[PDB]
Amino acid sequence: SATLLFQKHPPANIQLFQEVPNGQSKEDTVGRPLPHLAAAMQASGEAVY
Amino acid sequence: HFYLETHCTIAIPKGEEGEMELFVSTQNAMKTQSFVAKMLGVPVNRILVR
Amino acid sequence: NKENCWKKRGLCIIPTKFGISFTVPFLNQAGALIHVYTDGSVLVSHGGT
Repeated sequence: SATLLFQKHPPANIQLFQEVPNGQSKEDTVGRPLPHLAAAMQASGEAVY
Repeated sequence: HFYLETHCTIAIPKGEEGEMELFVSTQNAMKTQSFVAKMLGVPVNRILVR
Repeated sequence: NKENCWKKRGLCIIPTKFGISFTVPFLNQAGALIHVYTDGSVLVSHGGT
């Protein structure tokens, strides 16, 4: 192993979290994985810094 | 009326979510705000009149 | 580690606890300002950035 060149292994990612109550209203986003509200504009370069 | 300062408006488009900030010579910021929002087709909370 | 002389692996599991709040009491205050315009759209403003 002292003669082996850096070898990268396949990445594995698992995220576990809790689902919101079964009958929770679709309009109630508390507890849901809602993306950052400005993410799309940040990805487009429209977000102003 | 002959107000010494005639009608004037400066409109600044932010480029985000339809946001716009306007500097206006008006006695009615509320109507200015709603009328601009109506013409643009965006919610009133996106328009700022000063 | 028994089979490798010039490369070694390590493992460690650690816990953590972090106190929540400013330790100076007076900074633990927050304000918000909300307007509902006539079309029903809501503009929220708060002290956070």
